[PDB]
Amino acid sequence: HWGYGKHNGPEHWHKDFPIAKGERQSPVDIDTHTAKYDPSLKPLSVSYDQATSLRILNNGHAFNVEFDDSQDKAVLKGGPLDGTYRLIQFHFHWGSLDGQGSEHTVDKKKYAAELHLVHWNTKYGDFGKAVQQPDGLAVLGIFLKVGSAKPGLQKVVDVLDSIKTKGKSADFTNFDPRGLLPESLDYWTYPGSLTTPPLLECVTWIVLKEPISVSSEQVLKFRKLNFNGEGEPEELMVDNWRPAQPLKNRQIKASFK
Ligand SMILES: NC(=O)[C@@H](CCC(=O)O)NC(=O)c1cccc(NCCOCCNC(=O)c2ccc(S(N)(=O)=O)cc2)c1C(=O)O
Ligand SMILES: [Zn+2]
Repeated sequence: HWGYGKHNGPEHWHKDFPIAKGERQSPVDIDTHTAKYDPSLKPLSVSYDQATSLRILNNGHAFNVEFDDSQDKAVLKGGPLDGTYRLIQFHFHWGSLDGQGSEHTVDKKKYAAELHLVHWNTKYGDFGKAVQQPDGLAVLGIFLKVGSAKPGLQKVVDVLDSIKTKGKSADFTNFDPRGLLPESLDYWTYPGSLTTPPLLECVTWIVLKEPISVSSEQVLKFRKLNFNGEGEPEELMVDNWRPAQPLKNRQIKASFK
């Protein structure tokens, strides 16, 4: 099945998911000079005060922290969004080295990792129906650079040795995703897709300009995870990022002058 290796990685995905060559694929390079400030964007609102994490899971491609999305608790609204989008999970993409790992790039610059907070449009009732819609999802993307430690990440790092291999999951309650956000909510936005199969074109991307800093030790712990399941040959979970895809007929808007 699909992955990030030579024989099943991004260059192969189109054979099983032809939308991989579609008109609104993600990620993209964000050319900051060609992005245009949009005064029509409303203030972005990230309201995570009532967020309720449930579990953390190694799915063979990344690890997901999943949330209870059965009520309006952790919502994203404003900015480019119409209505309310509810947080369902977050995960990261990262590299084998600090010089790569992000999916989006900024003037071709790659960050060491990228955090994706995944939300679904509440007008569609749940995530499964939302992924049948062109405005079903909103993903808030946050770049990670290696520097000072991010205290709010440490609870995630500390649990990773319990989910080393594909299929392992662990209870993960009371995690506050607000500890993963940078100071500024300045962002770029554009219409795109999931960055992993099935690559569905449902996403309003909101990519924050300001990276968060994590320590080398924190990202090294991400790199100890495994793509493989228990009892299979060990393949370190690294470089689980899709490269930038063609912008085609899209414009990137900036929330800031
Ligand atoms: N062999 C099959 O059956 C194919 C046929 C080919 C096709 O027609 O597609 N069909 C699917 O595979 C499929 C089709 C439609 C819906 C599906 N399930 C729900 C959508 O997938 C949810 C899992 N992913 C995420 O939630 C996610 C991914 C990336 C990001 S990110 N990095 O962008 O933030 C954020 C969230 C699936 C599926 O079973 O997967
Ligand atoms: Zn992602």
